[PDB]
Amino acid sequence: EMVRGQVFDVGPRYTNLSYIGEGAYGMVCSAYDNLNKVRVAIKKISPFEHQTYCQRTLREIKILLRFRHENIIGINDIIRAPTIEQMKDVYIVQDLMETDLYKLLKCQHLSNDHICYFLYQILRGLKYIHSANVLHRDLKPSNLLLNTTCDLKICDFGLARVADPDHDHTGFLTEYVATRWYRAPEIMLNSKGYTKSIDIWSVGCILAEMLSNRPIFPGKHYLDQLNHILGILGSPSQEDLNCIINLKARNYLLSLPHKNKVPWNRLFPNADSKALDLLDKMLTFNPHKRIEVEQALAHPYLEQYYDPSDEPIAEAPFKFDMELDDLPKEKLKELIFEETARFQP
Amino acid sequence: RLQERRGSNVALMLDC
Repeated sequence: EMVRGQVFDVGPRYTNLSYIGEGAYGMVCSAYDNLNKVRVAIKKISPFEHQTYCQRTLREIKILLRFRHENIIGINDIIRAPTIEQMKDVYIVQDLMETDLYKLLKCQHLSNDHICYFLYQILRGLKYIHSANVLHRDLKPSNLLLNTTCDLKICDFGLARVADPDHDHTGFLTEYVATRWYRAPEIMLNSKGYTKSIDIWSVGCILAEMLSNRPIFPGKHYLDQLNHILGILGSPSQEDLNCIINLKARNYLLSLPHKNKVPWNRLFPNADSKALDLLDKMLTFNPHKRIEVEQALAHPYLEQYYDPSDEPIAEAPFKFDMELDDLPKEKLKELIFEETARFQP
Repeated sequence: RLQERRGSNVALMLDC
């Protein structure tokens, strides 16, 4: 109970509180689970004054509680106050993970064997997420946790949405995110109607980054982002322009100077040819032509790991997304109180 | 380890 600043009262069960690396929800500590007798990871949350911090906290919890997969971080426990009135913070306990792809890419050159195995786990976890009818929407290196034995786990589902046809709102681009380098081009061109393919695009960016230790599209803003993308893929074909339904976005693209495609083998001369063929299918401008998670796993680059007899899917896909925008924070704090109930005495 | 399960012996190490 002592981390730079405030009350991190994770009760008697958790002690030996060390300080870890920032996630997105706030202060994160490591600790000893005196019940399961193992070190864990603990995240402190306090989002009740903000409608959106509440939305993200509730999404993350509703989804992670219902997912169970080797390549997806789980929630081991949730610590919160006895009554909805005393509840101001929320501690989410999860498996302690040694590092993440973001840290690793800053210090290590990944052999093709590492790249192959990391990419396979990312997709195996994604296959499960998508089989549940969920879009992660914010895949990036720091959201890919790893242990010392290279076991990988996807985390941070605060921005995830159920692919609910009957409703999907505008304003995702306007959300605060630590980085937009992994966002698919349709996110900057159409106002909504995003599909599972935005997650495959993010994975393609991560694969590219594993191949050279540098982000492939590091724009400094939406306009710059799209320019980096078009600078490598080349100007969209008339056929590609057909997937952009927004009038101003389509006019914006036709006002941009023509650009040729830069061959993948020119950007990544030392990369495995099969990895590049797969990269090309993931970083396809047109969302409909982009490779699907299941076809991706079946790609030749991942042949030594593909095994559909050992790649779990959700038994029951979520069919509806939650009306959390038209809901005042008080009703969110409320729902957050109900969802965390299963962990109270 | 998922990797052993797949029959991969390559000792994949991390430096950080």
